[PDB]
Amino acid sequence: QISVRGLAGVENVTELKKNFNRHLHFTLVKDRNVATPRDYYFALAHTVRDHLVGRWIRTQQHYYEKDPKRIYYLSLEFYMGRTLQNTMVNLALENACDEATYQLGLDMEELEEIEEDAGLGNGGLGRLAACFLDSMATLGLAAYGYGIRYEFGIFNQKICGGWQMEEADDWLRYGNPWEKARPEFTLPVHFYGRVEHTSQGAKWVDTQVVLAMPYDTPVPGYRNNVVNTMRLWSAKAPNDFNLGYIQAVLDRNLAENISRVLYPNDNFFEGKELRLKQEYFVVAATLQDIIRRFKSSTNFDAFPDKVAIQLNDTHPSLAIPELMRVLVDLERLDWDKAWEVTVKTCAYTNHTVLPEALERWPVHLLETLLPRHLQIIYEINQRFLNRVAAAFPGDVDRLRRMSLVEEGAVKRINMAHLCIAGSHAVNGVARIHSEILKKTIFKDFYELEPHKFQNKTNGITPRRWLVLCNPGLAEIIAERIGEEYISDLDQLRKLLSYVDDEAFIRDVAKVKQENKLKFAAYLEREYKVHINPNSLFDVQVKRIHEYKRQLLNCLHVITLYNRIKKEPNKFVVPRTVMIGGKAAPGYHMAKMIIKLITAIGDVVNHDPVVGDRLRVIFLENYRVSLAEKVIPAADLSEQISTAGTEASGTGNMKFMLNGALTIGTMDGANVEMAEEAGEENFFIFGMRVEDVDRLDQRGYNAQEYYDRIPELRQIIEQLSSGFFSPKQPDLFKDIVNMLMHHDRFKVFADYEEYVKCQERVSALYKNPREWTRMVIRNIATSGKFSSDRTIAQYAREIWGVEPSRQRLPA
Amino acid sequence: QISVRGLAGVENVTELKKNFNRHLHFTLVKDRNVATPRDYYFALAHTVRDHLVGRWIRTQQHYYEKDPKRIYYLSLEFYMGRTLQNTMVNLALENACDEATYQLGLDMEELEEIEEDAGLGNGGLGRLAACFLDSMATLGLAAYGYGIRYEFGIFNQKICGGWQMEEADDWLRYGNPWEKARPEFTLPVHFYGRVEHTSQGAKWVDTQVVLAMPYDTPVPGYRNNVVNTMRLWSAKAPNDFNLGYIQAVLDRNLAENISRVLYPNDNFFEGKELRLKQEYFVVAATLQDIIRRFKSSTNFDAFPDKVAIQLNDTHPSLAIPELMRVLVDLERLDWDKAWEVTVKTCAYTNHTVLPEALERWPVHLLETLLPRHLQIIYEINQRFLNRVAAAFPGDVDRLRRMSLVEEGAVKRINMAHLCIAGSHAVNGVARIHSEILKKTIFKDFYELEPHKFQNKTNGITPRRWLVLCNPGLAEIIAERIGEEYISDLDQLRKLLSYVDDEAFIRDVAKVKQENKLKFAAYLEREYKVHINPNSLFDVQVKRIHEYKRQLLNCLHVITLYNRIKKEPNKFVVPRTVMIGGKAAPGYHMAKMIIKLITAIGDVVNHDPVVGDRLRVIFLENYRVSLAEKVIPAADLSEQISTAGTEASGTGNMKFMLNGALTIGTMDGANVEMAEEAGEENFFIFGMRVEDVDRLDQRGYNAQEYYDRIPELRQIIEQLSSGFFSPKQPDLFKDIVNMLMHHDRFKVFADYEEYVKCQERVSALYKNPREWTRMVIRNIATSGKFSSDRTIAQYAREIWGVEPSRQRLPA
Ligand SMILES: O=c1ccn([C@@H]2O[C@H](CO)[C@@H](O)[C@H](O)[C@H]2O)c(=O)[nH]1
Ligand SMILES: O=c1ccn([C@@H]2O[C@H](CO)[C@@H](O)[C@H](O)[C@H]2O)c(=O)[nH]1
Repeated sequence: QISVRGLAGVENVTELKKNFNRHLHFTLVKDRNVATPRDYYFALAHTVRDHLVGRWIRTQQHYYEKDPKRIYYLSLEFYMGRTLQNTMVNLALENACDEATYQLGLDMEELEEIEEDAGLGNGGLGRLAACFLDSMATLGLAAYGYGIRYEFGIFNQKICGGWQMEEADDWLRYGNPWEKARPEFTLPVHFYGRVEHTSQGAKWVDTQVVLAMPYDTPVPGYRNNVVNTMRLWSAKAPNDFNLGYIQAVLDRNLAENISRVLYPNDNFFEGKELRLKQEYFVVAATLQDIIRRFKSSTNFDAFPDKVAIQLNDTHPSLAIPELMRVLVDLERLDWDKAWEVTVKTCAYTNHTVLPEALERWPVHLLETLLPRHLQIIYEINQRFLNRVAAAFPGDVDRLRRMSLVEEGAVKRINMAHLCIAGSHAVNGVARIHSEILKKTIFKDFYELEPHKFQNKTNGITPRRWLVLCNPGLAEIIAERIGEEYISDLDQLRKLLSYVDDEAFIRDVAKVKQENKLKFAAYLEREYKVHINPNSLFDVQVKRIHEYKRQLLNCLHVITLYNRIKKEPNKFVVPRTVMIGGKAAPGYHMAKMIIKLITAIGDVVNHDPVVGDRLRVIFLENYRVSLAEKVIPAADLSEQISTAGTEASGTGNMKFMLNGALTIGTMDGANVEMAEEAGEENFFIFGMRVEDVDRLDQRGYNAQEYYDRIPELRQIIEQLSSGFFSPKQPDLFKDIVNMLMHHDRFKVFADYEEYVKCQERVSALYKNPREWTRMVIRNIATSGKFSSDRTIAQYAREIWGVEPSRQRLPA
Repeated sequence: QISVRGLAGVENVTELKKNFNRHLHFTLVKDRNVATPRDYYFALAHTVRDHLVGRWIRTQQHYYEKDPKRIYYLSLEFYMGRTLQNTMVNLALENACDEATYQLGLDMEELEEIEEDAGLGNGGLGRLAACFLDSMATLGLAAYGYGIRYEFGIFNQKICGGWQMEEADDWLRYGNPWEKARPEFTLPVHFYGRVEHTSQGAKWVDTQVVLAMPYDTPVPGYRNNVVNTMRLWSAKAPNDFNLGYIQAVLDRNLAENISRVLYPNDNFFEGKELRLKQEYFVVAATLQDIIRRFKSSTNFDAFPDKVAIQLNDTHPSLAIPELMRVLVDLERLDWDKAWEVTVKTCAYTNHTVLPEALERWPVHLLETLLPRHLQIIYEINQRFLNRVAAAFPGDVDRLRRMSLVEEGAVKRINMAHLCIAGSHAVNGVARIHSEILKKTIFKDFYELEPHKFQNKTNGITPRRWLVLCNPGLAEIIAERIGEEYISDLDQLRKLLSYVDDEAFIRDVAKVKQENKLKFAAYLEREYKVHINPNSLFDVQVKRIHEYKRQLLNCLHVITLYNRIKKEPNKFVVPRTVMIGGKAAPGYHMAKMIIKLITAIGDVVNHDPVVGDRLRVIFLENYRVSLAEKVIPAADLSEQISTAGTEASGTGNMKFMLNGALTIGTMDGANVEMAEEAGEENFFIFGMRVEDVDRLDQRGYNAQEYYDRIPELRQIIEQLSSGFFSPKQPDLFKDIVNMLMHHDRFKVFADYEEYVKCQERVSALYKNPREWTRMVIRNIATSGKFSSDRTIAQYAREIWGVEPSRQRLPA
């Protein structure tokens, strides 16, 4: 049908059809008379999988022969989504499979919808890891993703009575055709025990053993025949475990619970023992695997030349003392040499400056669970603080500020401080964020070792986030400038010479309209909700958090409703306001925000005076597969975090690439986005970081805004009196109290400028031609935000390896 | 190599080789340079599996078209062993695969040894179910095996310091290529709750739900292209289960524990709640599946014409009140009609008369777990006792004896009484056993309904138990009388005309010697134990139980040792005494018996005066795969249970078929075996059932034997004084005390006759030619003990269906 989806040539189509029928028969043990759509999905998945393995085996043998430096990306989250379409796109099989299935009498899009998301992440940090794996394979790097194979990923969100309900994400119920279990490469992981000092060093003894069994998933590069590996560990009890009899067997569950479920906290640290076990489990198993592979190439001087370990946040921070443990206790290297190797091997990426999100583990937990590691951490700290003391003599407060050990009621280890001390590179994820790190929370460390601190602005993969989710747009772009932009997104700049092209303007606006119609149809079919496809699609999708200010969006929605009710017969640009995202099960305020959004919808959507001019919909169960649907459909992207709180954002980049305009604060990557497109082509509003600082020094008084803004006062009075909850009048008292008395994120302070800016958006939407021209200027300048650019920078500036676009033999 | 293993013809060998390489590459994701023997096993297993599926799909579609009466064999145990060789034998693929692997540079026997046993059973009852499935498929019956897919089967037995140690049988660690998960056919099972009475009947409400997910395993018939199904249920928690958050997800384990582990009790009832849940789980899921399949052929009058349910012991006895529940509560049939259908559908097989083995469930357990079923059981009992009262007016003690409800400290339900009341047929498993049932424990029931009581003498499959485990013997037999005996074992009678054939005598003795050499080599390679292959191989392999009298065997061994030590320079027929079998983890006496056996070995095997004349070896980890090795190697089969205790035995039949002579009591199937071969050709000794009864009436006094038999006195004095345990002199005090004061099984009473009989065995072994001629007379008359005969009798006399040897189209 379309050119970007590859060739459907006779030979391939015939061969795909026969392999489909073979899998249906031999693999699924079904015939055409009893097969369901799910059986057909699996037959297709197995057929596409076959095409991977040949390339998978030869990529890994290529790395063995050439022995390049290996990159190990350690993460507790890999937010992968669906794999089928991504695999077809990267292998140039999409049109052939589309033809093959059509000839078998099947609709491939229907089959694609049967696949479960691999929801092994919470949001931005987890999705970044997935985009990174794609880019590393596309750039021909010898890279491995290492994590945990959670039996249950992020919970499925149901909305009941306007409230969030959680249910288990049993994503493995029907099997996972993409993974290959590798029980032969099972490795032991140790917990608890005690430290014994002998004549020849320390020994960690009397430990409890949990086995780590790896499952490998292929990661295909974009049309380069490279297939890398994501290896995820699963926890297994040893066979002599607790070995009355029946109980001992049932107790195996305790060990295997380590890999059972993903902790659903986003930007919030929960100091639970099971989480700590997960963190060590991934680290201990991964490092043994790394060292094994290194020895199979004695002398650890070459270790940093052959190995890079990237820590995704502090979650795998125990890699630092674990590497020290192995080098010192097991390989018998002296401390100083081991430390040199460790530092040159490890690099750390920070993803947030929110204090409640920083990992600070109680010493008493580490003492019991990992007694040798605590000893190593203390020694690291002592030696590090001796360096600080020598650099800044007599600065006693600096010593306490920089210590890895935090004193107080309970002593804690600051894992971020551990990561900086033990890494040769520390990076933030957007220019403003990296500057904030150097100026505020890691200022002391920057002053000691300025060379360590870098920026690596985040990106997204244009494969999943353009070609896959928006084939209509990818096609009209390819018609003008060719296909090379898919692996060289900077080429999109060539589209600036089409900004006054009447044909292109019409096509861009046409693709958006089609996307909006398709998404409007999805909402009817799957959720029985009705929307006007002619309205402005105003969307905010991301995890529910106070810093992200879904509440500010809510206030605007209510302002629009109140203005309509005041002047009903006055014309307003029709809007469909869509808000979606999950709240952590124990985050009360976030759960209340979801209830507020649905409650506003219940009033607004059923007011006869409003008509089809304003609709408020809560998008249930937001996840990767849903993002691929709503993002191509959006007109307006809401990126309205309080300045200085969103480290980067990546959802922002997805919207820009897909033809939505952005309303946003000068926060995270929004700054660089506006810089690339031009500020005239972005809807920037609100306080800058400097303005937030000024307000904090003076003291934030929300009552001031309430007193001086009558439209804001009305909303607060409506919320308090029970306008949006007539049966439970005080339902939202907690929300009002927070807004009025303890709002960390200064919702009221940005309200006026936000509403004003939204008026300017509505004004531009009234002029379809000029709206679209601004859109083209956004898409054309979105090149910098490809994760291929990001990964190229990591490769050159941190890992010390060169990317390659050269094909491997097929 | 040998004719019975099929054709290895060019076309097939080439096609097997290419499919092997395809699986190694695409299925296992390996190349020849990294592949291990295990990878090669799996590639072969997948290759052979492919040949099953075509026949599997067409068998099941054949049953749909023809709509025959279906046979449902319900069992908590299916002791399957290994599947690869059995599949090759039944599909006539053994020689072709042997050739194909040889040409790939692989040894197939080495590959076969990598497969884990499917150890989903304890012993005889579990193995019977497996032989039965094989015979039902071979006889073309529309039969289904239904059970539980235990994550852990019977424990692996390690011997440490002479003591049994248990370890988890993690049989699924590397995967199971034979099974196919069927998550689409998942069914709900209900537990707990309460009973609600409405205007329109009873309702079972507020229940906890556990999901039952089926896994299907193919069961191939012997060269008839029939492939039946064994469906095993796995427990799964529902997704809203307990749905703080993390705990709710981890608590899913509680529901899924239902299918976690096989209870390791053999001939002993343990009234544990988890066991009861397992029993209902299998029954509830199975019956829904049965009814679904029946409706997809409204009127339940035809139900017994289209369905037979065979209960393997009382373990699935809840099928009776569950069928009533479904028919009465859900289908709204009147009681009397539902009862007629239930009785005509169900049949019950009893496997033991030992009182401690009978299932008697506490009413309070059933009240809480299955409140509706208890109500139905009470109603069944009331109506049944009204029939008894009408047949035997005024016989009040009969009423209490026959009641399904047993009064006492705790009220219990007698599950055996439930089974008789609710079944149209009740059978024992050997002629003597079935007679004992009618004369003793079920006398009252036999008097009420004589027509219900039948005998079905047990059998073994000659596929696994001759062709597979003893190809050498199968070949020499085939040379003379052809191949038809494999599915018509009665043809072995034709071998009687070769009893004076000098060529045949030499060949029979040659096959045995080769088997003994091969097994002697296995013991060195895998356990580093040394044995004399020229000695008489005296073997007792079976679960360790007091009734089986491994202790009587021990006493003989010690008698032989004492006689040698008394007259060292006197000639004795050299023996290798081998004893193996597992003890239930909480069966103290059985564990002590294992320790005694190893302790005797420690003294006997290292006495320089004994030399190579006497060896005592404990066979570690006895299981199906080990049985296939030791049985073809045996000269003497020990079947020495106290008369009236071994319902049938099946190990006895395996030895007879494989060229061992039998020393045994007139118990179980030994009686029919001796009848078939002639008593002159069996070594029968000891009390008959009548003699045991006489001794019980008089009172068994063990001291009498101790006082009058000096050789027995010496042994007891040796045991007591610490001769066999010098460091722990009183180690065996419990054994001695039991033997002297509370021996339920009268070990001493059979000692004299046993030792005398053993002398006659040794005498015959001195004459190789006459030993072998007696062997030929045994093998030649073993025909009756094919499970094909047994299943034919079930089919004709209980299920009301005709067996068929006709091939299905390939
Ligand atoms: O716990 C956390 C901490 C940070 N981030 C996000 O990481 C993304 C990738 O770097 C950033 O784009 C985003 O600003 C940040 O909140 C998370 O998603 N979870
Ligand atoms: O709990 C039990 C009860 C009986 N049997 C055995 O069943 C076999 C098959 O019918 C018989 O051959 C054997 O005599 C009996 O002990 C068991 O193996 N377990």
